Amino acid sequence: GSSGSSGLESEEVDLNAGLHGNWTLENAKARLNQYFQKEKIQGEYKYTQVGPDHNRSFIAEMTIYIKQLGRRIFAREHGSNKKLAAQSCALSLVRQLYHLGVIEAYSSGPSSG
Repeated sequence: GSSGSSGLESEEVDLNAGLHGNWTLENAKARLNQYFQKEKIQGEYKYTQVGPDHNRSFIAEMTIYIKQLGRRIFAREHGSNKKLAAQSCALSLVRQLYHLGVIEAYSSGPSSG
C-alpha cells in the first residue's frame, strides 16, 4: 500500500476571518452534506408546506445528533423554495455545530483582506 499524496498548502492563515467564520447559506448547505459524506452519515430535510397555495411555504426542518458531543441539534426554517428553506436549515445546523464545537470556520478562498 504505502499510499501517497501531494498538493498541500500549509500557508493559509487568517486573523479575524478565522473568528468571523465564512459560512454562507451555500457553504453551510454543502458542508452539511459534506459532513454526512465524510462521516458517511445520513440526514435529510423535512419540508412542511404551509399557508395557501397562492402563497405557501415549505418549512424545511432538519435534525442531527452528534455522538462526539452526546447531544443533537435541530433546525426548522421557512425558506421560499426547497433549496432556500433547506439552505437556511443547513446553515442552522452548521451554525450550531460550529457553536457546540464540531465544525470549524471556513477558508473560502485565500482570506479576504
